[PDB]
Amino acid sequence: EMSTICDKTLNPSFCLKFLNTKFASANLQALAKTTLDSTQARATQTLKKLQSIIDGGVDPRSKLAYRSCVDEYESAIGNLEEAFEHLASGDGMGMNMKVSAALDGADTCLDDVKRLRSVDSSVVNNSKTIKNLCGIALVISNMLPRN
Repeated sequence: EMSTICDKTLNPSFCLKFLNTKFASANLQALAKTTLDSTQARATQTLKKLQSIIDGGVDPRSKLAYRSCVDEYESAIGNLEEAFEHLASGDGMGMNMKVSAALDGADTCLDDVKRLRSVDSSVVNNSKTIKNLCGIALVISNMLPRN
């Protein structure tokens, strides 16, 4: 669907590299966007939900862990958005850094809470789902051009 074009140029070799580069980049640019969004959405849901759980009241033990998770997710949501800005400036690296940070928040929450008696399913799943999502975004951020 691109060779059709390139073969008509006085320099197809150039064309292909360009059309394939810009196409790849555009593609990565889109997968990051969707991965980050899915991630941001789930982090936002888990964040409200934690804030709510804390509101509804829980034992001192669970309160503490759910409070640590809240701080991890507020910190993660900021980092995911920042990472989006780096994806935008084409700064895979800062993006990676930001995605890592976010991932660490999810992992730390996961750990602050996997030990609780009857943890909130939701918090747990979103936390693992988000670790997976950050995983993807981390990879994609590494494919971005650098000098």
